[PDB]
Amino acid sequence: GLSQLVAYGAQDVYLTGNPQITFFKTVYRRYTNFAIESIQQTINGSVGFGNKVSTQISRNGDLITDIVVEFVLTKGGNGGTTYYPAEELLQDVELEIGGQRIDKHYNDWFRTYDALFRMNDDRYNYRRMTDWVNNELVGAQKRFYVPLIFFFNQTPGLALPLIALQYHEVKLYFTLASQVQGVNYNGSSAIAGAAQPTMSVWVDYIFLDTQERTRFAQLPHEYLIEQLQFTGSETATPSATTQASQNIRLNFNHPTKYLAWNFNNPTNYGQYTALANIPGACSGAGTAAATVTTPDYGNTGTYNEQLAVLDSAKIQLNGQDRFATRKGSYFNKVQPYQSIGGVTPAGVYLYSFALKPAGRQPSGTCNFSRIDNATLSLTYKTCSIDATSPAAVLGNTETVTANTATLLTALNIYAKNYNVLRIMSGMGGLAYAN
Amino acid sequence: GGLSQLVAYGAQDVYLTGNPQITFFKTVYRRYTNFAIESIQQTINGSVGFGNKVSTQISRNGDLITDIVVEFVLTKGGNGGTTYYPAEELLQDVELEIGGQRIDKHYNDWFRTYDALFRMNDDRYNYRRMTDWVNNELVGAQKRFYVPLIFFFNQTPGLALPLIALQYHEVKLYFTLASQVQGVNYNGSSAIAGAAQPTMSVWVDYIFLDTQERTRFAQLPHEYLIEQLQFTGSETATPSATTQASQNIRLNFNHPTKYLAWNFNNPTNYGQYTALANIPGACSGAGTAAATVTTPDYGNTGTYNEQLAVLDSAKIQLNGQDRFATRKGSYFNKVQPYQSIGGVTPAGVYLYSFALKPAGRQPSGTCNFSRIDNATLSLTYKTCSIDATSPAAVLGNTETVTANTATLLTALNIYAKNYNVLRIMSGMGGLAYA
Amino acid sequence: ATSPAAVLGNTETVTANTATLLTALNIYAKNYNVLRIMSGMGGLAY
Amino acid sequence: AGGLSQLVAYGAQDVYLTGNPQITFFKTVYRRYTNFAIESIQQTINGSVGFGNKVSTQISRNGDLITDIVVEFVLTKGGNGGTTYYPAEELLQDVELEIGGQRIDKHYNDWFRTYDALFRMNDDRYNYRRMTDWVNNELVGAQKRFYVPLIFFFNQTPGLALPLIALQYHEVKLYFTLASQVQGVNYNGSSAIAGAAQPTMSVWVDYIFLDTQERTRFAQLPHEYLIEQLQFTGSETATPSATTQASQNIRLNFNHPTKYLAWNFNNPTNYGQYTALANIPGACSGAGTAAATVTTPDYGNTGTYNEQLAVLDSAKIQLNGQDRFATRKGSYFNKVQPYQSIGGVTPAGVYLYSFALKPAGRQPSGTCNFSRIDNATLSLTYKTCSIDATSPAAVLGNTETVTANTATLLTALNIYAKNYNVLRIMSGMGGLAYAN
Amino acid sequence: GAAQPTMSVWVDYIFLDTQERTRFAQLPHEYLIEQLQFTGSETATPSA
Amino acid sequence: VVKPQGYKPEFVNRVNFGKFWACPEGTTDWGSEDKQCLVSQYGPMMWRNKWGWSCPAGSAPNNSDDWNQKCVQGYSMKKLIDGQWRCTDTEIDTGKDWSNSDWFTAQQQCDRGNNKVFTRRMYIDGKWQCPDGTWDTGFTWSDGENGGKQCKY
Repeated sequence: GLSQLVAYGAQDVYLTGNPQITFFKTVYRRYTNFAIESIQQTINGSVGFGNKVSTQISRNGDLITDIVVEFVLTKGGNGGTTYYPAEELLQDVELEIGGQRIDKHYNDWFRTYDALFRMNDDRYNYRRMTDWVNNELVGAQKRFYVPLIFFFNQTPGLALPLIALQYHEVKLYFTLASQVQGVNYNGSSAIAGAAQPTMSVWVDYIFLDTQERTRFAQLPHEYLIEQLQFTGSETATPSATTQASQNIRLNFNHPTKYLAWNFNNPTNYGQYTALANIPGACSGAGTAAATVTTPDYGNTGTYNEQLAVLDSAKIQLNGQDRFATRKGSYFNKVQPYQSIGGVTPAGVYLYSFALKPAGRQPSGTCNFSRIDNATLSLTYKTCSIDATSPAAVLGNTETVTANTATLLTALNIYAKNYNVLRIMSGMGGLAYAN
Repeated sequence: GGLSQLVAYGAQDVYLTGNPQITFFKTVYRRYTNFAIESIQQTINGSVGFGNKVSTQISRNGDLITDIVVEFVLTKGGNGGTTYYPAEELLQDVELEIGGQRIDKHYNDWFRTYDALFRMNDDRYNYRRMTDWVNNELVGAQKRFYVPLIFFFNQTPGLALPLIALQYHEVKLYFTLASQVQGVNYNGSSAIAGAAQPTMSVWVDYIFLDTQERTRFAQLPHEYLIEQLQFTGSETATPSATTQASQNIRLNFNHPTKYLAWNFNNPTNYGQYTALANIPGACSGAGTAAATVTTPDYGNTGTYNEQLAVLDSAKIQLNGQDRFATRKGSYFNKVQPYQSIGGVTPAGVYLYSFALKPAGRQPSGTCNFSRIDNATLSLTYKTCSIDATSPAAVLGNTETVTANTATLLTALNIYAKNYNVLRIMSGMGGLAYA
Repeated sequence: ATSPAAVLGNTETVTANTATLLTALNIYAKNYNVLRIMSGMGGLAY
Repeated sequence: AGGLSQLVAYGAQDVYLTGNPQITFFKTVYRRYTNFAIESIQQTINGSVGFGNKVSTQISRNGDLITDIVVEFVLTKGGNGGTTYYPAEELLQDVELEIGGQRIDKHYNDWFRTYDALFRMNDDRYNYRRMTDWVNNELVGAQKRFYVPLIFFFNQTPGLALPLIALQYHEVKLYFTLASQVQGVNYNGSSAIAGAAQPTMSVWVDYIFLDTQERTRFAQLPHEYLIEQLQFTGSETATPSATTQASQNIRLNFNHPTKYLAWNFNNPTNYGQYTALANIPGACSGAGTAAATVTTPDYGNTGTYNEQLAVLDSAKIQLNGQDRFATRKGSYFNKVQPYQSIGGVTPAGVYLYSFALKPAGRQPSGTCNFSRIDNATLSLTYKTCSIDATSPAAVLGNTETVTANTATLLTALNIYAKNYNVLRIMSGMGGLAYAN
Repeated sequence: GAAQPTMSVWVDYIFLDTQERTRFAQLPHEYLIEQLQFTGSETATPSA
Repeated sequence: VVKPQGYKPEFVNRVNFGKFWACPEGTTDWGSEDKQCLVSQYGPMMWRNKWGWSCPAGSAPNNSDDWNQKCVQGYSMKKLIDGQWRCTDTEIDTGKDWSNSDWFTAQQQCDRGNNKVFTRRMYIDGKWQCPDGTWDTGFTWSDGENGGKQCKY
C-alpha cells in the first residue's frame, strides 16, 4: 500500500475531447466487381443407395463458395417415418484439392453440427430442405437440398480460388447411404418398390472482374480454414445395475476450436437419446401401441435430458484434468449457451476451447499436435428406468436414465481445427499435416 | 487446468497468435456525437377510413429521422382465425415523396413478401403481434396495431433522413387504406355489417443532433446510398389440370438491383400465396367435414407446405441469355433464403439474390438493369391435377404437381430492390437517377 | 376474467378484474460507470 | 465510490478542519509514568466504637502518599425493608481531617448526602447507595458491611495525593463521630429499637509506595497543593407559614475562593429528608393507602424529585449589599444549575449555585472570593405551606408557589460552601496556607 | 358525510430562449422581495 | 531487487481551444512545456518562476517531502483586484486571509473549484473585463460550448 494512487477528482473532465464518429450517416464501402452463378456439375458413377459417386468442380468461374447437393426422394411410408432423410442419405462427403484430402463430413456430422450450431428459423428451414415437415404421406416426392458446410461453403471470405489452382483439380467424393429411414428401409425392413434417388450437385461460382481475377490467378494465397477430425468408437455401455465409465483416447492434432460428440443407436439415424413411452419418445409413445425399441422417427430428436446417457465428463490433457468434471447437462446446455447461443438436443455434447466456436475468427484453440495424452473421460448414467412407464421416466433422478438407453452403444467424437490452405504457382494443399 | 492448453504451443499456433494484433480481453470504444431521440406524432390530412387515401407531412422538429410507425386501431369483424396480418393488409401502400419527387413506394403485399423473406424468429413473431391478433381474440375485440415502415431511412440510423439539410423540401407520406380488410370489415367477398372504421396516427422518431453535427449537416452537401422498391403486377399464366403453363415476364426494372422477389397470389385473400387444401391449416375448416377449398383458414393463410405452391421452376434471362441454370421453385423458396438471409420463407414466396447478403444495407453485388436492355423472368408452373378436397391426394403428391385450387393464384407480383443515390444540396433533395 | 367472451372479445382500455392483483411495480434502469483498477486495488470512479 | 467518495469531496470549508493537518486520531501516544504501587491498609481506631461515640485514628505511615479512604461499618437492620436510608452515611455523623494539629477540612453526614445529591450520578450513585444502604429488600436482622468513601480532596484524585512522606514531622489524623441514632438500625423515628446491635468499624487507607527517585523528590522538595475545603454552618430556616410566604436574609459566614454554594432545607428528625411528606406513593410512610401518614417518611424512599414538596420559591446571593444575580426560582437552583454545571439529577429540596464554570471538576474554573466580600448573604423566599398533604389531588394538582402543610417540618437549613485553599508542605511539616 | 378535498398545485414556468437561459444560469442575481410579517394577538376585549 | 518509486505525478497536455492554447478543465495551467497541466491533486513545486517556487501560479505548498507532491492543485492567492483583495468571482475565498493562518494554510486561499483553467469576467472596472490576475481569452456569453470568459492561468 505504498504504491501510487490517483484521487480522480475530475479525471473524466480532464479526459474528454471532441467527437470521433457520428452514428447517423453511414459510409458504404465500394466493393469489387463480381457476379454469382449457379452451375450444375457432372457426377460420375451411378447414384443410388449405397453407391459411391464423385464430381469434379468445373472451371467455370474464378472462385467457389456455396455447394448444394440436391436429392429427389419419395416417402416409403407415412408421416412420422422419416428423419432428415436427405441428410442421412449423404453418408459422407470428401473434399480433395490437388489429390489431398482437405476435409470430410459424415451424415452424423451434419446431424451433430446442425443439432449443435444451427438455430431458430435457420434450423427449421434446413429441416425443410432435408425432410418432410408438413405431414406428407407415402409416395410423396420432394427435392431436398443438402448444403455442404466446408469452410468455403460458409463464407465468401474463404472462397476457394479455383482460378489460382491451374494445375490442381478440386473434387468432391460422396457416399450415399445403403439405407435411408422411411425412404427405402423402415428400421431393418426394406421397403419394397422404393425408388432410387435422383442426384444433382450445384456449385455457386464467383465471377471476378479483371483486377481481382488477375491477382487471384497470379499471387500466392493463404486461406485460414476449418477441418473436421473424426472417428467412431465403442461406448462403455451403461446398464441397469451400473454406472459405466470410460477413458477414451482422443487421437486429434492441430489447433482445435472445439470437440463435439454424441452417443447414438447406429440402428436409427440421429437417435442420440433413449426411447420411452412418453410423447414423441418412441413409436406410438403415449398409447397402448408404444414400443420403446423403435423411435418415432419423425420425432427422433429431443431436449429431454432424462433420456441421455452421459452423467458427467472431463477432458484431460497430458493426463491432467483440463477443467473440473461437469455433468452431461453442462456439455449439452451450458457450453452451447455460452459459446453458440442456440439450443442443443439431448445426447449431443460440446466442449469448446474457443470463446466463439460458432464463428470463423479464431478465438482460442487447443493444439493437440503439442499434446501427448489427450483423453476424454466419460461417466454414464445408470440404465434403471422402465421406459414403458412414463412415471418412471418423468419422475426420475439426475443420475439415471431409461433401460432402453443401453442401445446407444456408438460414440462419435468430432473436432474442428484451424489449418491453412495454401495456393501458389497453380498448386496447393495444407500448410500442416499434423 | 487452462495452463495445460497454453503450454501446448508451437508452429501451428503462429498463424493464430504469433505477433498478436488484437486482444479479446479489452474493449475499445468510440466517442460518438451526442444525440437524443424523441417520438413525435404527425397528423393526417384526409379522412381516415377504408378505401381512403390520406397523407402526412413530417415536420422539422428534429434534425434527422429514422423509424416511422403507423398506428391503427382495428376491431375484429369475426372470431379468431378470420384475420391475417390485418393492419398490414389495411395499409395498402405508402408512397414516399421528397420535394414532390417520388422516392419510393411500399405495398401491403410487399410488406408481406418482405416479412416472408427477411424477418425471422421472434422478430417475425413480434412483428405479427403488432399487425394481427395472435392470442385467439374474438369478434368485437379491439387492438392498436403498429405497422413500421420499411423505407431505407426506417431501417438504420445510418440512413437517417437529413430533414435538417432539406431547407426547401418537405418529406411526405401518402398512405392508402385498403377498401377491405379480411376479418375486420369484410369476410371473403361479404361486407361485415357494423364494422368500425380505423383510427390512424403516424409516428416519427426524430434525432436531435448536437451543435457540431448540426452545423455539418447544414453546411456540407450530402449523398446517401439508398434503397428503392420497383414493382409491377402481372397475370399468372395460370396452369391447369392437364398442363404445365409457362410464362416469359419482361422484367421492367432499372438501377443496380440487390435482389428480385416474387410471389403468386389469390387477389381475393391477402397473403395467400399457396393453393387451398383439406389438410390442417390449408383451408377454412381444413381437416374436417366443414372444410372448403375455396376459402383459406385466414389465421393460417401462410404455410411452409410447398405442395401447395404453384411454381415448378424458374430462371432469369438477361438480354435473352440465361443468367443461371433453371432451378426448381423449391430452390428459390428454400435455398436462396438459406444462403442469403438465414430465415425461413413460406411456400409461394420466391427470392433470387444478385447480392451475397441482400438482407444487409451494405451493397454486396448487384444486377444493374439499367445496362440490360431486356431482362426476363421465365416461369414454369406445376400441373394443377390434385384434388384439394382429398387430404391424401395432396399429402402424397409428386414434385411436378399441385392442387387444383392452385389455379386461383392468378396474380403474379414481381419486386426488385435496388440502389440509387439521394443527393442533398442547397436545401433541396432528390434522386440521382431516374 | 372467468368468461372468455369478455376476455378475448374486448377493447384497448380495459383489462381483467383480476388485474388488480398486480399490485407490485418493478422499475429497472441500466447505466454505464467505470471500474478502475490500479496498483493492485480497485472500485468505481464515482 | 464507497468511503473514498467522502475523502475526495474536499473544498474550502475543509481547509479549516483538515488542511495542513496537525494531529491524527489513529495513533495514540501515551505518557510514560513513574513506578509505584498501591495498597489497602487497615488503621487502628482509638476510642470505643458505638452509636454516639467519637473515635479516631492517626494515619500510619505505611506508604509515601495517601489517596482513597474508606470507612467500613457493620450494621444490622432494626426493622424490615424500607426503614433505612443510606444508614451508614447517617452513621458517620462527621469526619475531621487534621494535619499537624491544624484542621484542614471537616465533613458531616448531611454533606455526604448533599454532595451525593449534587455530584454523584447514574450507576456511580447507585453503586454508592449499595455501599451505604440495604437496597435489595433486606429484612430485619440483615447484616451488611457498608463502605463509606471519604470525599476529601486527596480522596478524589492521585493528583492531590497527600504527601504523607513529606510530612515526616507532622501527624495526619482522621476523627470520626458516629451518630447517636441511625434510622432503621437502632431507632425508628424517635423510638429506640430494642436489641439493636452496635456497629463494627474499620478504617482503610490506600497508601502509595513510590520508587526511589520519585520517593526522594516527595520526601525532600517543598510542595504546594491547591486543594478544596468545605465550609459549613447550620441555620434556622424561616419556616414558611401555611398562610403566606416567609422570607429570609442569611448571613453567609464564608471565606476563601468559593467554587460553589450548596444548600438544603431539611427535617432533622429524618436523615436525608429535604422535602415535605405527602400521601402520594413516593412521599410518606404508607403513602397511597389507608395507613398512610404524613408525619413519617417511607424511609427507604425518603428522597424525591417532585419539587412540589420542596420549600424554596426563589433565591439570590447578595455580595456586599449588591445582588450577584437576578432572583431565580427554587427549581432553577434544583434543576438548571446542576444541569449546566454537573450533569446529574439533583433531588428536590437540594439546591446549588455555582460561581465556577465547572464545579464538578478539580481544575479551578472561576471562584467567588468571599474573603474579599465584606458581607455576603443568601436571600430566600419560601413557598406557602397550604396544601393538604394527605390529599393527592391537592398534593399533585397544585401551583408553583405552594407546597405541603407538612413542609413546615423542614425547619433546618444547611448551607455549604466549597472553596480552594493551599496545602503547603516543607521541611517535614504542613498546614493549609490561608487562615481566612 | 362531508367529503375531503382534492388538491393539485400548478406552477407556471417560464422557458427562456438560449441567450437568456445561459445568463440566468451563470450570473448572480439580486431581487428585492416582499415578505409578510405577522403577529397574532388578543384584542383588548371590546366592552359594552 | 527492483527500485521503489515515489509520487510520479500525472501531467496532461495543453489543448487547442481555437487561436490559443490552454490547459483542459479538470486540470490546472501548471508550469510550462514539459509539465503543462496537473492532473493529480498534487504536483512538483515547478522551479521556473518570475525564478521562484510559488507554487507556481495556481497551486500552493503543503507540509510534505517528495517535491513531486509539495504543491496542491486548485488554489491561487488573494490576487488584488482593483481596490480589494478578493478572489475572482468564480473562486471561493476560504477565509484564510494570511494573518490568521500558518504558512501552508495561509497560501491556500481561493479553492478554485470547477474553475481551474477558465473563470468569468468581473464587473470591476465598470467594463466587464478579464480579472486583473489572468490572461484575456477571447470568448463571450453568446459563444456556445465555451462558458469560460476572458481568463487563463
